[PDB]
Amino acid sequence: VFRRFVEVGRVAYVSFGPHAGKLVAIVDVIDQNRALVDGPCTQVRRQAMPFKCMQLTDFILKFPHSAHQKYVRQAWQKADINTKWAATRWAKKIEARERKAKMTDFDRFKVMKAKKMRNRIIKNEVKKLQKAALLKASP
Amino acid sequence: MKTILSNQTVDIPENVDITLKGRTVIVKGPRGTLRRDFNHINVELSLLGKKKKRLRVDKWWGNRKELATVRTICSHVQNMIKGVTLGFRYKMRSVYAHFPINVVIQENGSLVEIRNFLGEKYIRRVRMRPGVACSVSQAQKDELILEGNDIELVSNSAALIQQATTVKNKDIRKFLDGIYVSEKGTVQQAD
Amino acid sequence: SGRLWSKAIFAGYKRGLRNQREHTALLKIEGVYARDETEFYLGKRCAYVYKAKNNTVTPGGKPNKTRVIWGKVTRAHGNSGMVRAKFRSNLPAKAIGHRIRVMLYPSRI
Amino acid sequence: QVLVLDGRGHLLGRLAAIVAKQVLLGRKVVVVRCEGINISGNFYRNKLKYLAFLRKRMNTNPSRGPYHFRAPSRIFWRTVRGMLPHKTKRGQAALDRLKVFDGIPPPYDKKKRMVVPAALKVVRLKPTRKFAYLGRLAHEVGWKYQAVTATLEEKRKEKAKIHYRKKKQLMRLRKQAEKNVEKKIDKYTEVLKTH
Amino acid sequence: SHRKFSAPRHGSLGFLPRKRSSRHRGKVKSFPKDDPSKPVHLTAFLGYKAGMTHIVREVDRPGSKVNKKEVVEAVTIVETPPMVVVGIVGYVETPRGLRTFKTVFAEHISDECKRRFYKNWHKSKKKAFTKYCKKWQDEDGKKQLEKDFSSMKKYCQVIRVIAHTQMRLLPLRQKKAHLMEIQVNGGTVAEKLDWARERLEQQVPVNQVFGQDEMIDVIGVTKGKGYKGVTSRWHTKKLPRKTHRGLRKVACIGAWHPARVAFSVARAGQKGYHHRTEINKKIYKIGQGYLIKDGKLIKNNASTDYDLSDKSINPLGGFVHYGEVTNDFVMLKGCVVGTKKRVLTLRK
RNA sequence: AGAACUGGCGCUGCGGGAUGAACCGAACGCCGGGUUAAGGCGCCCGAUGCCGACGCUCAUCAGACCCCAGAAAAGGUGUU
RNA sequence: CGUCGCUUUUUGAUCCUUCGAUGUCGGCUCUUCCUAUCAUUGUGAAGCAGAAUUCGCCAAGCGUUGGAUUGUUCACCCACU
RNA sequence: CCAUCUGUGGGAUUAUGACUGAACGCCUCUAAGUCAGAAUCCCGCCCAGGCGGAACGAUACGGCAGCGCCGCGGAGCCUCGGUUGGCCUCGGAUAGCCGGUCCCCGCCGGGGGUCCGGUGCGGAGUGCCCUUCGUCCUGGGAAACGGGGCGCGGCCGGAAAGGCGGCCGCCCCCUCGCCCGUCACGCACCGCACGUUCGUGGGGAACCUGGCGCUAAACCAUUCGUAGACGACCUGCUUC
Repeated sequence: VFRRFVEVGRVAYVSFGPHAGKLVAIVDVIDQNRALVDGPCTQVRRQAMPFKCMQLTDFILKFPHSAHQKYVRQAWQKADINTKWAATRWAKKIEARERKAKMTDFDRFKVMKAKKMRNRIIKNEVKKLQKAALLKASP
Repeated sequence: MKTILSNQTVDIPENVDITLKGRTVIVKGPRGTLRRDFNHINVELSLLGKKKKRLRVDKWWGNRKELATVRTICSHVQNMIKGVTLGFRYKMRSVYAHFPINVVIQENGSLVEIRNFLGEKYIRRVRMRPGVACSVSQAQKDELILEGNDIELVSNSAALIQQATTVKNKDIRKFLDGIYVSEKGTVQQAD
Repeated sequence: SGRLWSKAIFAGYKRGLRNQREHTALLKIEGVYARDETEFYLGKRCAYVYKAKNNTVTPGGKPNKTRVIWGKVTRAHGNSGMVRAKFRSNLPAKAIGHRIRVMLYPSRI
Repeated sequence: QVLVLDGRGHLLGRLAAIVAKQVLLGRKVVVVRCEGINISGNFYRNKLKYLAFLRKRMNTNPSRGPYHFRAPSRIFWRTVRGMLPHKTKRGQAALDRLKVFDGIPPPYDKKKRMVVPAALKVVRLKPTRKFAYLGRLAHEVGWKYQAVTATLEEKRKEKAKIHYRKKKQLMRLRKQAEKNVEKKIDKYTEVLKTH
Repeated sequence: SHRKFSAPRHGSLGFLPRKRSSRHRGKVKSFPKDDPSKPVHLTAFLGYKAGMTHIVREVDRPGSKVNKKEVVEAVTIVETPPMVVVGIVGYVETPRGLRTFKTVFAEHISDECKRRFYKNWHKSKKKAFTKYCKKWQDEDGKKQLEKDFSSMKKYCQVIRVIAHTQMRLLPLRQKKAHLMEIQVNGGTVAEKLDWARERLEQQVPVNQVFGQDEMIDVIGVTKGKGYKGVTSRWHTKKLPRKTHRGLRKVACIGAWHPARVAFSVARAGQKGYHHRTEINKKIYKIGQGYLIKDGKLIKNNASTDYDLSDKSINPLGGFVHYGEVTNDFVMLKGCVVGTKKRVLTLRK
């Protein structure tokens, strides 16, 4: 229970506001519900953000207490956050959730004519499992 | 004030082992087992460490009034660890006037029938909480020994004899009857 | 074959609290729930299809028992994104809640 | 067509504020298992302002007058009766589209109930403040049908657990049946385009 | 204001809608709710009152100034012929109370049974149940009839019994059987319905339900007295003789500002013919009516072991406005609701 | 009950104060579009269905918006 | 000695409504409500030994009479309770 | 009450008394959590049953019709509303979910290690029908259940308001019931709205039209008096 926290040096996804989608690194907390975060390699600069604006990750970092952009830019790219952010199963979701938004109308016809194929391939093959387990117990 | 975290830790002796469903505290000791789910209090229970068994209760954002109750978890755990190994023995002495207070026990230490109380011709059958037992106190006059595992099943039942023996429509500064709790000990001594 | 109109109920008249102004309805189309995203529907030509006793219809087809009251979206309304609209008649006040038909005409995008 | 609201965990007025607006727009909303409706504040307070509600009674004869309904379907139904303009015909026909059912009927137990996260006890109250059930304040006042209402729920939750076991019994195949490598192409077009 | 001398309310507001009751038979409002441990037995029963006598018994009650002295008590006798169980009615229970699940009636039904289904037995073709007694003979409709018992056993829970009175065995003119519908408080619903399919259209005597000196309840419709006024209905006091326009009335029927007559005020209407339930009536004796062969005839009712006479409970000259009892009876103690010749149900 | 300075009802509707002579806005030909005032924006009821900001607050008699519609001294190891 | 309120069951102050009429004292008859409770139930406190009393708490479910003189309201008295 | 008879129990709790127990290293009836608790309040019992719902019975031939169901076309008349459906876990919130050997449940599942995923992708911000324009020539992938349905017949399944849900076996029938390519054809009505679907909707009345069926009650009049202001109610009228 509570398997991750906030911490001096925690990568935090930002849900909404003017900085939606970008990652920030929690550097220092101020008072009960706000922080002092930054992201060097993701185009969002050092400022204060609320905690109900952001969204925790599983990426701890190793900072000093409230150091400059010079020493956050190191540990951001030394950890290779962006690759590790991309090839996890939570930026394959938000990217595919916006892959459906820019899915064009000709593309949906390529989807619908190809979705209704494989869902028939599975059905005449899940029936082949609906028959090889009844035949276990005909007697 | 809204403090970040308030916590107390709970040692567990090696002869007993607490496992938890969540906020349900399954305590399995030598003489019995017992359990208390805590869904009213919204605190996390984290046992930790092999071979040592430290239980750690910690409430992150409680208001003075919910920082108050994190001790009430761990003080209610140490009355199971102390209660599943020792178990609570309560001893009450009947202070009787000119009319002696008679008492018998019928159903295996569970039904206490209290007659000749203050000359009254009425019998008081005060059945007990499920899990406790009585005793006719050996080698001591007119005493009544209550045993069990959970202290709030013992003492609640043990209060139902002090409370049921009430001198009504009289004086209570004089007229002192009733079977008052006089000794709150355990089953195993010095352990 | 296939529906070519976004669904829309008729929600009320453009009122204060006591008096109502009959001259412009206000709608609630199915799908928008914020003023920031109703900009597609401004100017779209909307129609109230209903039934009555005789026939009177427009195309090559023979008249049957349907008649309509045309109209267009005027502007937005409120933060929650509903839409007021000014028909070339006034709504019969029976249509409260029953749907109208917001078409795909006036399509800029 | 019809929407089937579940009733457990919801607050009373926070639900019926939503329900009374979605019924003046022309839909049919069916509130199902309104027995388990939470209500705010501790239990003894909500009991008093429903016990003290029972003395609202016209003095010359009460057969005419304030019809105190006691079943917790008609408790919630009287709340929407307050928040609708039911004297007009525009509001009489906003109670023709509401049918709050006590427990779960056979028309609707093989439907999929919906929940509203704007009226839930989970979302809305701070977790350190007390609540009260519409279950046991309606039974405590008059509604003598608490036993035979919970008795029918375990006959519903018996034929549901065997259905939920057998839907995942059906569902366990279509992850393992999908295992065949024969249909490879029709997944280029969907992993690219929101599988 | 503030009446200066307090009184209690004349009449009671729990019996408030003083109505001509919409029924002539006493409807049991609530049967005794059963445990499934006790054996398979009924609750309520029919009987007609005939008249009253009194009694002399030797009381036994140590603690009073009464003990072991002869004590007269007013009794009332109620004639009960044996029934015939006809229908089996099964009730399922809902979140809206009970619900009649479905019924099964007996195979062949008797003559005064069919007389309740008409409002004119003379004119009518007597054609009730002629197409329902043809589901027992056919094996086409038989298996869908016993289909209606194994489903009755599976779903519904508080089944009951339809019976009625035998009207050839009474001195009345009435001849319609007062059909009733009474509950079996037996063991489990297995044993509850297993006891009834064996015994459709067989009789039920009164000494099979009731035990003597067990104290029971009577349900009946009161003596119909007419359209009576206030001093005879709510027993409000007569005004003194000098009163203009009227003596036998309530005077002030309410204050000013509640501009509206309360229900609580006493006023005139239809006294009598209400529905009531008398509680706690002990049965003094169960009688057996006109026994069979050996001797020309035997009366031998009301022949107590301290009297030893050839007597019977028909008083000398027959019962007034009833006739002459030939059958089983039940003698209750005290006053029992109704005219003579009126259906009044007994109940455990 | 009686006076002084100004305004208003009296002669005056209209939006608001749930309703209201005088209160806050604003004073009127007949209407189409636009915008606001005092006011408000869970549902009656047009409008917060904003991913509003920071706190205070448990009432077994909660509180809730000028005039305006029921209250004081004194007291509380309630709690800030 | 002070001092702060409540209630409209007393009287008073005021004249708002009713002078092309709201029939104005008491009693009898009768219903309902109030609680600031005389008795009753469940408790607490006593300068409560018991008994008899007094002050407080939840409380309007239930009761709160018969009589002499008076037009009486009020009074006072006998008597049960 | 000038004689007689009968009048009944449960639940949450108020006041108050406690228990465990912090806040406050001790104490505490309270802050979380528990217990006893009454003429109170609610309900039983009792009285009335609603612009409320069940269950069952009977359903109009005679000298003549007639009236139901199942399969029937055909037109008129009225009411209007909708343009695809989700066929179901339980619940948790300081957590829940999926997959899983072993022991315990009449040869399947309740109980623990173990393996996943978690701002929920085994995602109603989703899911499957699906936007299938019709049809032919003509190739490839997918396809051994064929699918419309007067079927024909069996079965058991779902009582809280079941008004539905499957299986198996036979039957006039099809091997074109999907996706991708080849070949063109159909009102191409010449820019234009009330388009497309539920739907051979729902309500009432006639005529030619097929089969299976059914052949009664209410109220008046009369009588009763268990009732009565009148109504209503209680009852009776067999060729014994």
